[PDB]
Amino acid sequence: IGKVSGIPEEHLSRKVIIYSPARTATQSGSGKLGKWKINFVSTLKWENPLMGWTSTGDPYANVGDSALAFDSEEAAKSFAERHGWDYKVKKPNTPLLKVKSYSDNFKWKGN
Amino acid sequence: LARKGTGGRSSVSGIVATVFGATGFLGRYLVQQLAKMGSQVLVPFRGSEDSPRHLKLMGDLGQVVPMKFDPRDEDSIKAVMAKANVVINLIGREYETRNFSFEDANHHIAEKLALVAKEHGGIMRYIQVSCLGASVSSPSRMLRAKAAAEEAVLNALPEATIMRPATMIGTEDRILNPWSMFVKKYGFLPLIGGGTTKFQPVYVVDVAAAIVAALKDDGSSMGKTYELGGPDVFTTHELAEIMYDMIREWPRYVKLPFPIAKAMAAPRDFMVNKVPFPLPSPQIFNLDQINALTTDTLVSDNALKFQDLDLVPHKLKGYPVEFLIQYR
Amino acid sequence: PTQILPPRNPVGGARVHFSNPEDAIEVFVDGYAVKVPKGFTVLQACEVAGVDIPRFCYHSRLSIAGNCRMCLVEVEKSPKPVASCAMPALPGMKIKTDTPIAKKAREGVMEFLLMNHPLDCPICDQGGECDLQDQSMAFGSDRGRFTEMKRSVVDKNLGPLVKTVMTRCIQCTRCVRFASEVAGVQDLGILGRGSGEEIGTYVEKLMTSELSGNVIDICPVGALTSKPFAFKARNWELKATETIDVSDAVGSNIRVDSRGPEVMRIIPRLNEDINEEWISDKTRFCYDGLKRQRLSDPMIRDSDGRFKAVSWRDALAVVGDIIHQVKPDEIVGVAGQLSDAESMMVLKDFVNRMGSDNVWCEGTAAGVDADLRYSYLMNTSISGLENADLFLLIGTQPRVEAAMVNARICKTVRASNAKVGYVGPPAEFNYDCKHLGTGPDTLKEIAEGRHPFCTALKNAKNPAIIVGAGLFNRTDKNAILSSVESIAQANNVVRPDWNGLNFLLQYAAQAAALDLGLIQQSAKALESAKFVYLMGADDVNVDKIPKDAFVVYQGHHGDKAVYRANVILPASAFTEKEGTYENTEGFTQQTVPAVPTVGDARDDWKIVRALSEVSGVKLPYNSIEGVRSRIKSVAPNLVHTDEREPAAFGPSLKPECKEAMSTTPFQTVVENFYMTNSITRASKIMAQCSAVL
Amino acid sequence: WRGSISKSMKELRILLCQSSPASAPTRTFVEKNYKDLKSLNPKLPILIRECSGVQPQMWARYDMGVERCVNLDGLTEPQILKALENLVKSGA
Amino acid sequence: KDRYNASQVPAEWHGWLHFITDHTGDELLSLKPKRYGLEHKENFSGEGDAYIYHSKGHTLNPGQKNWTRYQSW
Amino acid sequence: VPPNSANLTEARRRVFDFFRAACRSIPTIMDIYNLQDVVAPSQLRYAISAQIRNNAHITDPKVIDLLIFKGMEELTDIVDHAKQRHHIIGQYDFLKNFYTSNY
Amino acid sequence: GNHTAKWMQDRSKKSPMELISEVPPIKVDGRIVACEGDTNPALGHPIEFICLDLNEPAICKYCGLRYVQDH
Amino acid sequence: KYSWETLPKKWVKKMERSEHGNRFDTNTDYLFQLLCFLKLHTYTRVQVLIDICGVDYPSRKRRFEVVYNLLSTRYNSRIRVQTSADEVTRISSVVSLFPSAGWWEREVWDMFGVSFINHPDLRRILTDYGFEGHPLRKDFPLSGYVQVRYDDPEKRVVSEPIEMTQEFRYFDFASPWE
Ligand SMILES: NC(=O)C1=CN([C@@H]2O[C@H](COP(=O)(O)OP(=O)(O)OC[C@H]3O[C@@H](n4cnc5c(N)ncnc54)[C@H](OP(=O)(O)O)[C@@H]3O)[C@@H](O)[C@H]2O)C=CC1
Ligand code: SF4
Ligand code: SF4
Ligand code: FES
Ligand SMILES: [Zn+2]
Repeated sequence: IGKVSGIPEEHLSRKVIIYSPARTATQSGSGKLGKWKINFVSTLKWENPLMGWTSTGDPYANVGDSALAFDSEEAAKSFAERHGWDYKVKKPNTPLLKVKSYSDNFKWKGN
Repeated sequence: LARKGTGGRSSVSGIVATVFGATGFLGRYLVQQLAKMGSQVLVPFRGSEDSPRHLKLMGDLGQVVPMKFDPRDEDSIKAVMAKANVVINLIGREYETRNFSFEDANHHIAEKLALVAKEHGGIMRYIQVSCLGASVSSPSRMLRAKAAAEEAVLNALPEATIMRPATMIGTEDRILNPWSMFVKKYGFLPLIGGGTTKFQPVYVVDVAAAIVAALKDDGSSMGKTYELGGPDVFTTHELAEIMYDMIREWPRYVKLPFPIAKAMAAPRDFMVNKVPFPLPSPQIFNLDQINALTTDTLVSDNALKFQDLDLVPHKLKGYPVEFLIQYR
Repeated sequence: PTQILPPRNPVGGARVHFSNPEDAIEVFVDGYAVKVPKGFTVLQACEVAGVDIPRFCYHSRLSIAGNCRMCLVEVEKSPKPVASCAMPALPGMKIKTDTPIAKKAREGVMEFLLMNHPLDCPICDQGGECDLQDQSMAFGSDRGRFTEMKRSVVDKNLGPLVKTVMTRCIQCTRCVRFASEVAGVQDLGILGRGSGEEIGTYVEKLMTSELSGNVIDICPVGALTSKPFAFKARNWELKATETIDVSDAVGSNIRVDSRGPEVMRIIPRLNEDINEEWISDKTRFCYDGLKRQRLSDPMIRDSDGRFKAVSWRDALAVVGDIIHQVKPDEIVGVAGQLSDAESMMVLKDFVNRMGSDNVWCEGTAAGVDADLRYSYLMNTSISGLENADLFLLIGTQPRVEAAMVNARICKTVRASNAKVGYVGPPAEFNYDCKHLGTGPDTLKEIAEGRHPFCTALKNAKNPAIIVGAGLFNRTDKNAILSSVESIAQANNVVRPDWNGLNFLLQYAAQAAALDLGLIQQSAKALESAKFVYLMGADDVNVDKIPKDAFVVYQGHHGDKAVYRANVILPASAFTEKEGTYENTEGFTQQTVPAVPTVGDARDDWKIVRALSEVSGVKLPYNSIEGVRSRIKSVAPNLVHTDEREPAAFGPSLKPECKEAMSTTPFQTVVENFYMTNSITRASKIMAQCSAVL
Repeated sequence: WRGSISKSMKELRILLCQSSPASAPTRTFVEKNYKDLKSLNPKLPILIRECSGVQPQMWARYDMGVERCVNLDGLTEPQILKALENLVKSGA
Repeated sequence: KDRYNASQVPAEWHGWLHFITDHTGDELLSLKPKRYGLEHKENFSGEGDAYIYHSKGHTLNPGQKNWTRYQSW
Repeated sequence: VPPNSANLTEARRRVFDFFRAACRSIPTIMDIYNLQDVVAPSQLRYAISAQIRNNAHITDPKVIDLLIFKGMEELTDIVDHAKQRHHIIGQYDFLKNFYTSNY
Repeated sequence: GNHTAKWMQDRSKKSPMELISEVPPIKVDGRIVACEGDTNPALGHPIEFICLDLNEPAICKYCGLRYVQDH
Repeated sequence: KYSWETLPKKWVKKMERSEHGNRFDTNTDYLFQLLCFLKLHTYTRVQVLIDICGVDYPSRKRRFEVVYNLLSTRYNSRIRVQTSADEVTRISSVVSLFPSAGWWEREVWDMFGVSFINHPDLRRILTDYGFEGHPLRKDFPLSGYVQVRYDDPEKRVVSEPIEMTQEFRYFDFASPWE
């Protein structure tokens, strides 16, 4: 389903990374986790020399992040394998909910 | 050079060129190559601002900056070559104009741009464009001037490439487009000298592709006078045979002995005399183009050809001449 | 009636750690039972139920607090909304997180927080990424009734890293807890009482502690923000790549927040097995390096002495010719400390087929024993150190080198009252360190059981003995390591289920190097050697290389090796490439390319392989996957990425020993920690952090 | 047990695997042989490397960077040692 | 009377003249800011360079800035 | 057209149908866009066959149906003067990469 | 300045940094000021309450204006 | 709703909603048959195919979702029959029932790629003539693959080279806590 999809040939030998975006460390809120996204590396972005702004050349610059977000690694892998991309799934690192309680702040250092 | 991009049309190539002859038939292909491989082009125009308008496109938002400059006045050529590292020179004429003579338009300018680029230390590659067979003692004063131009651009500025394109064919050219619109004199083609001339035309796209290829090359192609000949060494009559294949017309040539032609082109050679009126740019009958037409020295000798640029020219049949279809 | 209820998985895929499957307490989160281990606060009993309870000061890594009441879920039979962060889930407790009393409590508190809070959201650096903005726009009321004179607070000077605007700060106390507990420096404080509460050092005191730049991610409010990332970008512009870090060999996880072609901000990201949510100030603010002094064009040396930015063909040609016209045993391949596994494999396979065996990482001194993988790894995981009872940091100064290893050591000193022993140079430690001795003599004193700390190391159930690879430089490395392994066999340190013996490294490439067998056989290499090929190694002593050596520095910044280099080959940084790195505990991360390479730089491995093919040696692979297959050939540990591969061989195979040197006590391996590599040295932030000492 | 390895080969890489059912003979070989081998060749890089599932091989780097690969797919301890002996012999 | 064009009407009057306000420019001239107030510029679009406006990389602007975020060595 | 491709056999049959259609339509292609001089009928047949063979390893019938549909779309937009002609004439190792870019 | 040398190439009109560093700091009474903007609370920036406990003038981040305690 | 009682249960196969406009998420095989019902029926008379909205869910297995809207000018009601067909599943065409479906299905195939069975003249309606690729999918980048078009020495012709532009800046506004 890569050939019928009209995508040019040179963008079906692309190497993607099917990660799950970790939580933004700045804000302690999990409302953006569990949305697996293909990551077309799309690193090539120069600076259009007339003005200060940048200028990509890869068509898959933004769609990796924007508007292409699956809901499960199986669906994302099925997607990146239909289209014939070389996906390397990077598993998401999840937190241990280690048991913790308030009364541990007021622990007694014996003597 | 300092290239930061992938292809062109938004890339950078570290080539802020000043194609001195950009507002011309060779210039529009060379500027498109330099500004489609993503590099700035400081197209300097001579008169009407409508001259380089067809070059504001084919370059992305300042990749082509048309600038105004007077050919005889420096301190303006230095302003056009202020921010530049490549300076190509396409400024040339096939016909003497009452104001600019053959030397003042082919030799005394190329030498002047050479000197004012030498002074502006930083012009890495300076390409100098002159016709093939433009060697001294050539009959056409255009080729003697264009030979002196080579000799003065190499002397005053060494390691300066010198393309030697032979008559270039293509859209809006000066070789085929005059023959057509003279086939519109009822198929009457006046091939001069009887078509015994042997000259190697070349698709102008490939001359441009060579002029850019000596820029993208390494330290080589510096001071080495190429000869952008092309394939299929032709004769004027034979080349005309291919036009009539594109434009649907029946070959109805005539032969003109060289005295008859030089007498037919004896007018339009009083250019310096008829001061209060400029003459209408002799298209087909040009006494100097005829002096060049006499001797078939327009053939590539053992000098550097397209092969020394990893480049092979297109043919002259098919698309590289399909600009003639607009005459059918 | 055959309904389809949502799955109701934990809030962030959070692995719930039962201490045993018997004490699972069952509480009702919105009438949906969830089985949580014994001791889970109501907030965690809801994060198991997928319910995300808005929290301002409750950090999972940090202690529990009530400095604000943003959570206030209503449990069934309590008279008042219980703070979910501190209320331990009792069996049968019914938690109603969305009942009108809970929502009114949340709106109440989010009005108080936004009451004395200044309208700094436009000028606040964390304007988009703000807990206060995203809790007000989601759980707090749409309007504010407070129309009076908000309180305002002066901006404390907390150093050249944390820009402080305490007026925005809500006094939730999260940072004053982070600096006291995790960072362990105890400089921040909640000075005063009432609304007049002000967070920061009472006397002007730059936060001299490293690891204290993470207070910005800890901070739920703009108040504490990165001064280097002063205002340069916004929470929405930044395209994020889940890269790794290469400054220190802990291999901490990272998010290189880049805007276009440059790295605006380097922020951590959760990886509980290396760095929980914290990264050293060497990693947060080294991003400024990647844009300064970068090598962008291959410069060879002319007939004068200054460089000439020739193209790649010419530079590779000159290097190839000069390797063809040199004796093979005179080629050396010093590989930089930031070099990935691939380019180190390509360097090995290149300088090998050239007839030499003089490739080695920048830090590993002569005669390293890279045979058995326990001999240069942190066998106990960086998480494993949480189960350790006693530590013996043999030199190693882990606060300086491998800062996240020291963060784990401090966390596991605070949580479980572990006691550490320190045999090294006099240093400053976050926690109680109990400095034992300065030199290796006190190491023998422990090896022979004649020390008051050997009786401690014996009795401890799970002991750990961190031995920094900084002491491999000493001449008697075999003697020191033999005494270390004697302590191990004597105190049952390395046992079948614990393996408390662990060596940490200070260079990111060092683990991957010693994994690919990149061993400096001995000296008389790098001397009487005439093709030194520094692959990004700046800390290599360019006073050792002979003056006639044709140094070819394939770096990306160049500090002192570049000046010696007869030809430079600009390489990519650690963010611009995709390199397989191995940290000290054996975990094998893999960076993901964030920003485009600067100028005409190339990948490290690409440069070395292109130099190979120019210099005649036909090298089999021609791609990144090919050289990773070659790595799988030479060291398959570095191909199974994101998976630690423990070394299943204890010290009982190391052959024998020698005598340890009495003189020359353990030497400080890392002097600055703010200038440890090239990215960090050319930075404009790390330099000027010299004031932070 | 060979002694002449440090003078013939450049390094020996044994890709045993941690706890596989196979590759256990390779682990036994290393456990019983490596101490004596290194005590007899105090400077050779006898590289021992672990994995999760990589077939137990024994590589060998000779002078000019060539590499023999011997797969110890089912070889027992004396078989593995004979393979190493062949490796040492094929370099000198 | 020749060479006129629109946009020569200063901002003090360009309100009164488009019927957006009812304050003649003799009344908004007491409101134009003295510290940063700037005279009009007639929109010199095309009338030669150094009158026309130019971005900071146009190669016609004196002081063509380089945008390369990395500082070369 | 309904996807009668309940098997690779019907799909292959209609592949041959489309191939015969394109081949028997090459005359009008050469006429409308003037390739009877630059390209030979052998070469256009060669290109159509290299297309149908380049995508021959499709064990999925519906994907072959959709490929044949895209091909019929291309042809029908080439037969009529819907698309131009300068593309039809165009439609008909590591080191050398390393020297150019980093990708 | 140097920051202002990135967007302004005129270098004849005074740089905004100087235009705000040359306006005197405004005396006030209490320990907190408003600086709602120019004068009209709806045509200025969101009101920014500044603390004047320090001796040196405390600038308003949005407008650059400076306030001192004036005890 | 009356329409669900009379309708054969098999035709409303997968789903059925009851607000924001009611829908019968049916199966692709029973679609034109379901569209035959609700039209030419005395108590359900739609007669008016308002819209055919292709919707692309990349994370599904049946990617697309051809949302047929339907107005009932007689009973003043609006029903949204849906389907689900992936990139290579030809779905029944309802141009035979509502002849307005012709252009809507041409657009659904053009944008997405959901070919329509026995639809006469199923030809790209919106996108460019030589357009390869299906735009309104999700995996189709906004700026397109090869969709810059500039003039050149190939005079009177605008080429179609690979695309390069100021990079579309995707802003990650989405905040946690939903
Ligand atoms: N045309 C041909 O068949 C052949 C030409 N060449 C050489 O190629 C180069 C370019 O060819 P082509 O573009 O067709 O030539 P044109 O005669 O069309 O002139 C091209 C350019 O030269 C400029 N120019 C010519 N004379 C002057 C002058 N006195 N002062 C200022 N500018 C001047 C023109 O400016 P403006 O447009 O304002 O007049 C224009 O920009 C010339 O050197 C030509 O001799 C080589 C082989 C044969
Ligand atoms: S922390 Fe900053 S962005 Fe968030 S609400 Fe406070 S002032 Fe606004
Ligand atoms: S400075 Fe930040 S982390 Fe510290 S109390 Fe204030 S808001 Fe909380
Ligand atoms: S964070 Fe739990 S109540 Fe303040
Ligand atoms: Zn203000």
